[PDB]
Amino acid sequence: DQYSLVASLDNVRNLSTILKAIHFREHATCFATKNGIKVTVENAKCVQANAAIQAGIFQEFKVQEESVTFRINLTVLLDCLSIFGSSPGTLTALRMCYQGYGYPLMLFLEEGGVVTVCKINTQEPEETLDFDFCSTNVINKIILQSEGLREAFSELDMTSEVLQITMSPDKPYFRLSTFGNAGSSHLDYPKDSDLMEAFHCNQTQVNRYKISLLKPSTKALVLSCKVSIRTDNRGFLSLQYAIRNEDGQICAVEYYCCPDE
Amino acid sequence: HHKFRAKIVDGACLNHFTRISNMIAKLAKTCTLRISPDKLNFILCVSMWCELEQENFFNEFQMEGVSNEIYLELTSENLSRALKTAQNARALKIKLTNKHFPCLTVSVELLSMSSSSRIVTHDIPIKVIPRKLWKDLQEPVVPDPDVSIYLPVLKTMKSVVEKMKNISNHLVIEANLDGELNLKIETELVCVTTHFKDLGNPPHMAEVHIDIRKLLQFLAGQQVNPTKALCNIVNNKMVHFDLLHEDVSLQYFIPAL
Amino acid sequence: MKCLVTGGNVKVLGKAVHSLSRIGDELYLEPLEDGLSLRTVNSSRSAYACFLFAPLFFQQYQAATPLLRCKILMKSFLSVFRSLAMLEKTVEKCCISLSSRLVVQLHCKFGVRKTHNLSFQDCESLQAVFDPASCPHMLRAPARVLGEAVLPFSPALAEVTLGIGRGRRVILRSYHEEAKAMVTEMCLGEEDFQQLQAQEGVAITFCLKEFRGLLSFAESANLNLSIHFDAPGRPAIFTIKDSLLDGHFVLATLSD
Amino acid sequence: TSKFPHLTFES
Repeated sequence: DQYSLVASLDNVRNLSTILKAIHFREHATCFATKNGIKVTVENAKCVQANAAIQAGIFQEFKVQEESVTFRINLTVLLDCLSIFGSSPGTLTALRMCYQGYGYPLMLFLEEGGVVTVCKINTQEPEETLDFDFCSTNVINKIILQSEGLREAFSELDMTSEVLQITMSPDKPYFRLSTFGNAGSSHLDYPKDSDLMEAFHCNQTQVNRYKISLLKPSTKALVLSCKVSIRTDNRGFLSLQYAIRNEDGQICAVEYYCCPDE
Repeated sequence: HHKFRAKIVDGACLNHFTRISNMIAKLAKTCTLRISPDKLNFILCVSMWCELEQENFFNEFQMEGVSNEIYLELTSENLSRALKTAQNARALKIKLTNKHFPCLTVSVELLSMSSSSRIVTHDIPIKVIPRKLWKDLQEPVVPDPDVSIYLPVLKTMKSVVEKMKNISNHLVIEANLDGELNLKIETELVCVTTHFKDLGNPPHMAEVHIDIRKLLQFLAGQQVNPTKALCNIVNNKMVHFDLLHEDVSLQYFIPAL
Repeated sequence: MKCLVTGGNVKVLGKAVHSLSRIGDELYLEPLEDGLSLRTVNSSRSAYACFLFAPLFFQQYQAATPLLRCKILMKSFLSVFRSLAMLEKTVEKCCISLSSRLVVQLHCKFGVRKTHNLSFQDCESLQAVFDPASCPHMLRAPARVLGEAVLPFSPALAEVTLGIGRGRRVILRSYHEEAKAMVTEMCLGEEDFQQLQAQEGVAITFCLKEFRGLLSFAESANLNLSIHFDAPGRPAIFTIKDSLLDGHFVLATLSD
Repeated sequence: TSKFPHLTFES
């Protein structure tokens, strides 16, 4: 009878921008609880990007049971949300309704009277696998200004197969490395750099990561002011981002990446 | 025994004329140009008909055809490229020639940085059309439609059509005589319907399934939101966009599937 | 060898690398006593280009290891320098050094350092046999003048004919082999030419795409371009000369 | 178009 989940926004871009930071696969899993929605995108049982938008953002957010979960086509969903494009500056409101299992995800968007109605069929979720990332056994952790790191990630030597991250209390403190054809590229960040917000490195650690897996984290990087980089005692890499939306509120985006042996 | 000589001196008029050819190049690769003593036309037959008022653009103009029209088809890229050189020129002279092969020659007096005149000459290759084919190359009549409704803001239409294209190539457009217009796509996984309202009509809902690419090709390559945007619909056969802006008519015809 | 570029000369070096990339796929490095030489060559060996950076162009210049001839894929050397926007804004000093690898260090702001270790193959001194003094015809004008001349040509046009018409006109005709293409002809007067010593009727034809590569570099730097050429078949020489900088493009011309 | 005589290089 009643819907299982409803959500309203006076500005749809307070949802679209965040999903863009996660959009590197075709399908996404949505987790709606009392405390907002947690959209997760995973690949190769090695990469996982989480977008947790809090209920405070929405002008309306109601959930029935404690757990609500559906798998959705992130590409289509993001097409519908941006179907009125990006005018310079009247907003585009969104009514988002999900009846339940077997029922589609309904979107309703309005801009200057023009109304767009979307029916997106869902899908039974595949097992989203758990990376047990605890701050308990985290070894190294630095917090950097994203503005200067975008160059490091978008001028990427894609001919290389891995990205070598080195964090250390000694020189070179923070170094990103690629090893492609006819070229070895490095990038040093001193701990006393003004780009550094926090430098908590206890022990020298060198980890390799599949370059194909860390590259789509650029989508989150260029939407954040600062980026947090942690590695644990497993060699797993964490990327916490700080995306501020258009209403002065901040939601969290997090990437995880299995190391490469 | 065909003769054509035209010249442009006004910059504001030159800007206008250049915007036109750029649009045609985005609407067609090969188009037909009609040279009449009073007007100027661009034809592609999906059909596109475009009319110009000659005296609004040119300072000089001479037209002679043996028995009062002249038809010739160009590659629109060639005409657009040639005009783009005259972005700030002093003089723009267009004459028909027949040197190595019959051409449409555009002479340009480029801005003299100083001293001497910089003169560019583009020999645009043409193809003359015999009167036996002129009849099959005329403005497609608008056979009285089911619904006639004023189009909404083309930028908004273009924006919506752009995203729909990424999903399907089939667009259902239905207009209503009270001011309703709907854009609609359907798929196994997703359905999208956009509702336009309070558009107004000139003095039931007729629909037509069209290739969404052809509509987007029309909306993109449109310079400015026109002063007259009109959509005519013949039920499940034809859709026609009557446009006028700044003394330049533009007819565009997309057939059903 | 130890080169060190600072200040605004950092971007200038990048523009030269960009300019050489529109000619050949490999970058030849040759440190000399009179400065650093960057050279390249066509895949048809019908075009040669060379930039010479006089020793005062640099903060510090050591030529020989107490001699170096180098060969690097310019795809690589491009990516090191691509986008001068990030080269102007961030890069303060640029260091090039030489063992097993050619190293390039970019000392950016806030202590940030970018380091490239490019692999290289030893090679010969890529030199073309050419001499401007041997050429009977000469043109000379500011680059911007010649940059406005090639403006009405399609950027996809490969070939252009340079000729001297009656009345001391400099004529640029587009070139095509015999399906109808648009023919564009540009006509300059001798007035906006600083120097013009070329016999009427003389005309040559060369690759427009490569001539543009030199133009793009010299236009921005506001330099003077001089063209020296002979009869069809014989190479055309395009020279650029600053106090800090030397640079010449040698292009092949059509025969008969 | 692309029938340019070779430039003579030293090696």
